[PDB]
Amino acid sequence: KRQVASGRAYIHASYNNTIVTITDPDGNPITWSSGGVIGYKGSRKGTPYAAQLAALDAAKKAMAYGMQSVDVIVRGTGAGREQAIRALQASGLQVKSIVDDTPVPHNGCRPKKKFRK
Amino acid sequence: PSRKAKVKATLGEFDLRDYRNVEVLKRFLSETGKILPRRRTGLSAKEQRILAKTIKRARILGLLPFTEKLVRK
Amino acid sequence: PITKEEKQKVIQEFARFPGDTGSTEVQVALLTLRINRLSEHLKVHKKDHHSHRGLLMMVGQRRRLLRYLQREDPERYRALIEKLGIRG
Amino acid sequence: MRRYEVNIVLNPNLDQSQLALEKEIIQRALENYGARVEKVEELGLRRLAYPIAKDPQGYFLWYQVEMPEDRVNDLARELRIRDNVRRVMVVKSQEPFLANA
RNA sequence: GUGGGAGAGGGUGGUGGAAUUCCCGGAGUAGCGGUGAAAUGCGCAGAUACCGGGAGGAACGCCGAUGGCGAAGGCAGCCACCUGGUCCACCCGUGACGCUGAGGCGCGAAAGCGUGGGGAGCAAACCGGAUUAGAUACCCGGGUAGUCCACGCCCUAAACGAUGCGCGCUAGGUCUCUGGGUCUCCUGGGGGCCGAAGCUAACGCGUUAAGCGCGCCGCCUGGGGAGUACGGCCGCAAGGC
Ligand SMILES: NC[C@@H]1O[C@H](O[C@H]2[C@@H](O)[C@H](O[C@@H]3[C@@H](O)[C@H](N)C[C@H](N)[C@H]3O[C@H]3O[C@H](CO)[C@@H](O)[C@H](O)[C@H]3N)O[C@@H]2CO)[C@H](N)[C@@H](O)[C@@H]1O
Ligand SMILES: NC[C@@H]1O[C@H](O[C@H]2[C@@H](O)[C@H](O[C@@H]3[C@@H](O)[C@H](N)C[C@H](N)[C@H]3O[C@H]3O[C@H](CO)[C@@H](O)[C@H](O)[C@H]3N)O[C@@H]2CO)[C@H](N)[C@@H](O)[C@@H]1O
Ligand SMILES: [Mg+2]
Ligand SMILES: [Mg+2]
Ligand SMILES: [Mg+2]
Ligand SMILES: [Mg+2]
Ligand SMILES: [Mg+2]
Ligand SMILES: [Mg+2]
Ligand SMILES: [Mg+2]
Ligand SMILES: [Mg+2]
Ligand SMILES: [Mg+2]
Ligand SMILES: [Mg+2]
Ligand SMILES: [Mg+2]
Ligand SMILES: [Mg+2]
Ligand SMILES: [Mg+2]
Ligand SMILES: [Mg+2]
Ligand SMILES: [Mg+2]
Ligand SMILES: [Mg+2]
Ligand SMILES: [Mg+2]
Ligand SMILES: [Mg+2]
Ligand SMILES: [Mg+2]
Ligand SMILES: [Mg+2]
Ligand SMILES: [Mg+2]
Ligand SMILES: [Mg+2]
Ligand SMILES: [Mg+2]
Ligand SMILES: [Mg+2]
Ligand SMILES: [Mg+2]
Ligand SMILES: [Mg+2]
Ligand SMILES: [Mg+2]
Ligand SMILES: [Mg+2]
Ligand SMILES: [Mg+2]
Ligand SMILES: [Mg+2]
Ligand SMILES: [Mg+2]
Ligand SMILES: [Mg+2]
Ligand SMILES: [Mg+2]
Ligand SMILES: [Mg+2]
Ligand SMILES: [Mg+2]
Ligand SMILES: [Mg+2]
Ligand SMILES: [Mg+2]
Ligand SMILES: [Mg+2]
Ligand SMILES: [Mg+2]
Repeated sequence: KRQVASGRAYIHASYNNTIVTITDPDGNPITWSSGGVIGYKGSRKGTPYAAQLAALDAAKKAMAYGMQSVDVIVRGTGAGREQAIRALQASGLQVKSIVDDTPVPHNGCRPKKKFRK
Repeated sequence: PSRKAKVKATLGEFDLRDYRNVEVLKRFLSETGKILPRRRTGLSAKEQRILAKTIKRARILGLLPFTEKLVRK
Repeated sequence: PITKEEKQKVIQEFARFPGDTGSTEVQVALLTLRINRLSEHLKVHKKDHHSHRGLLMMVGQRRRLLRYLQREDPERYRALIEKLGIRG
Repeated sequence: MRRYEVNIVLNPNLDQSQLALEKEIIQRALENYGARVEKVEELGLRRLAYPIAKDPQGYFLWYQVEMPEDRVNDLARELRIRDNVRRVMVVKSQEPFLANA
């Protein structure tokens, strides 16, 4: 019970999962979804398919609030990153634009051993 | 690639040490705020070296971005 | 640092004749200048070694030139040392 | 003494009297630190790449100047004291360098 | 000497943004995370994902290079002060003042030690979860010293070009950094690749010699025992020579 109808779509994509959050233009979230919100449990959350279902669940819940068009913002490089975008592409939502906001350091913080090299 | 054009060619005469000229310097940044390599800027070693500096100065002053959000995609 | 007027001043002081630039006396005066300026810099910044090596090398050159001078013309040696106030 | 450039950026929101107030504060701080002012360019409001103290614009000032080297940093420190003073930078002036001269 | 040049060379004080974490607020809900797969873990005391505000510690993305600098160790955001080296041009000054260097002395990555701060992230030990025949490991979740600053020790190393320093002499071709020139070319200083002669056991080296010569230093003399024992010296200790 809001009636936002125009908003942002944040796609947070790791190698382990894909989380679609949908917000009003000021960034405050109305609904969200993930590979784990969809029935999946294990590694399968980081699946392109899982990403598709995440996105469509999110988009559905958004349109229920009255949502029309989104601004897509992609963070993270993972499988099903593009599948999420392609999912919202025709979700029954217009995609007004896509930005890649993936955070990068100017080299301030030491990585976990797994990420070093 | 980078054969679209070189930056040095598109611009005329201009002052590399001038950190306050925004329109001149912005031409040397990518979609992001990144400083283009020479194969883009078409500068020389000495040139590119001074460019890096003055671009950074401009950044601290707030005239140039440190980084910028990638659109389209 | 050292401005050109400082240099010119100490040169004209220690020059053997008008226009003497590189005679042993003027070389030792100049070395003593840069040396004492450096040592003053190294009172503070006691943690800057890369310069300290410089100082060592300067002292080296100076000591060698003073050894040369003492060998060739002892009188000029004494003169120079006294004027500069070094070595004792 | 040496030749420096004092870049000042102020709050875009200052009214006239507060602006000239800040500028006079600058004049005084310069004189007291012994800085003789050779050239001045007041660019005023300009949009910035990123926000500075949450404000999207900034008020630009440029002073070509000659001052004793030893004093410079101190002066800089003084300049940064004011709240209205957003950014301060001091550059040793240089002969320009031209590409495609 | 004079006049020009380039550089992450060094020290001090400021300073800038990105990111991580933490705190407060908003909005929001059923999971997040992680792996080969999981589990521990975190989450209804509302996490994850999103916006806003704040605090802090550390490291500086693009430029960035097969690049530069330094005696080496090493050196990378920006700014100012201080400061070492160095190269080119002029051919002005001194008049062999040179070279090397036992011992001495100074420097000397990391880890480690002392004192005092600091502590975001990472992380020896350690505590768990996995895996396995076991797993005192690899993988996952935590996590202390530490990693950070000051001062003081420590003196090691694949401290490597595994190549001491200086000087003279011996085809060129090519790429590059930086000076100067009457600037298609000439000329220096530096970093690379192929290669004359020549060297080399071979690999390779080859005007950046591992070629031809001269000076001086350090060093070697089969493998194991062993960088051990003892002695001395150094060190707070670990330990070093
Ligand atoms: N930029 C200052 C530099 O500080 C160096 O060392 C300084 C810095 O390490 C440190 O300054 C402050 C410190 O007081 C304060 N307690 C915390 C703060 N984060 C530090 O600042 C610094 O921290 C580290 C360096 O360790 C950097 O990664 C960071 O960028 C910088 N902001 O404390 C030291 C004393 O001021 C050197 N003196 C010199 O390079 C220069 O002055
Ligand atoms: N290395 C420091 C950096 O020097 C650069 O500039 C440096 C160089 O461009 C310049 O080189 C000059 C040279 O032009 C001039 N013709 C002769 C002079 N001796 C040289 O200076 C050199 O030697 C002296 C000792 O005599 C040192 O004090 C100084 O650090 C060193 N650069 O000296 C400057 C100071 O070192 C940066 N602009 C500066 O920001 C930064 O501090
Ligand atoms: Mg997963
Ligand atoms: Mg020597
Ligand atoms: Mg430096
Ligand atoms: Mg931050
Ligand atoms: Mg909250
Ligand atoms: Mg539980
Ligand atoms: Mg925030
Ligand atoms: Mg070398
Ligand atoms: Mg500044
Ligand atoms: Mg004569
Ligand atoms: Mg020697
Ligand atoms: Mg002694
Ligand atoms: Mg050490
Ligand atoms: Mg250490
Ligand atoms: Mg402590
Ligand atoms: Mg951890
Ligand atoms: Mg661990
Ligand atoms: Mg274990
Ligand atoms: Mg087995
Ligand atoms: Mg077990
Ligand atoms: Mg300690
Ligand atoms: Mg220490
Ligand atoms: Mg090596
Ligand atoms: Mg070599
Ligand atoms: Mg070398
Ligand atoms: Mg030229
Ligand atoms: Mg090198
Ligand atoms: Mg042959
Ligand atoms: Mg080979
Ligand atoms: Mg060869
Ligand atoms: Mg060569
Ligand atoms: Mg041989
Ligand atoms: Mg031996
Ligand atoms: Mg031995
Ligand atoms: Mg035997
Ligand atoms: Mg034997
Ligand atoms: Mg041993
Ligand atoms: Mg013993
Ligand atoms: Mg003892």
